[PDB]
Amino acid sequence: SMAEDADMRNELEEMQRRADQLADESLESTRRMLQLVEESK
Amino acid sequence: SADYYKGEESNSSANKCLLKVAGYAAQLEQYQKAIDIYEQVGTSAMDSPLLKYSAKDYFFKAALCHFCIDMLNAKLAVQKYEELFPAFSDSRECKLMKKLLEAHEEQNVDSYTESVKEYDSISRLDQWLTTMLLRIKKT
Repeated sequence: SMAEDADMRNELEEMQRRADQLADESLESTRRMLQLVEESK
Repeated sequence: SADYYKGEESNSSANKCLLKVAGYAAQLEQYQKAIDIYEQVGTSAMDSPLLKYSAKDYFFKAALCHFCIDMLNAKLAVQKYEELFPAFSDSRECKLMKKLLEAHEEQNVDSYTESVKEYDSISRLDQWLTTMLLRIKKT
């Protein structure tokens, strides 16, 4: 009388890597491009 | 000097002389002269392809000068200015003053301050423009 094994509930897909600061950096460059393009006119 | 230049048939300098005269006059809180000179310069430069685009700045200056008169006609003035120069809508100045008027309609100084701060951050403002903006704020 030993509770038999149980099937692994399932998989809950969840993926997180290095986006935060990589895209914040990406942004800081576009802003400066915009400023320069504005300045030229 | 401008009258002499006109009498000498020497153009392209009377326009700048009148522009500088209007810019100086607006300092002393005299709007009618400034409005007339700015609109004259704008209509003179509208048909010139070289200065046609720059005419938008003159219209914006005139609108700013006309803003202090009263909001009721200022909106109409902006609409009229937009009507004669529909390309004026492309310039960010139209939306800028629209947001400023929206903020002022309910004494919401926070929105106007935010808009002015954003405009300064994106591009530097002139001393005369900053003075006019602060004067409008005092309203």
